[PDB]
Amino acid sequence: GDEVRQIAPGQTGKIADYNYKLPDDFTGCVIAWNSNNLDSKVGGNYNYL
Amino acid sequence: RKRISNCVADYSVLYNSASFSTFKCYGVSPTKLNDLCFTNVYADSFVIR
Repeated sequence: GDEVRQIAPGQTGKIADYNYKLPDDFTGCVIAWNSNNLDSKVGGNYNYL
Repeated sequence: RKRISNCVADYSVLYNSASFSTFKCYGVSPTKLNDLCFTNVYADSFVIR
């Protein structure tokens, strides 16, 4: 969740720099929603790297 | 208000443990901070709601 802000042009962080970088000339839309009731389990979900 | 001086600011270390809810640079771009150095730095530290 705290990394959603990093999915934007001009941003830095472990995601903006290492896993998903956007162009500074980007045309399009960034859509995000929580998945706390799907992508998480008890004992935690360790399938997202 | 802590004075920070005489050091190397990588901020890559923070990635392994810290996860910020907000990050915001006024003045300078978040991606230029590796390519920059500062005249003086003060860290104003406090807890809010």
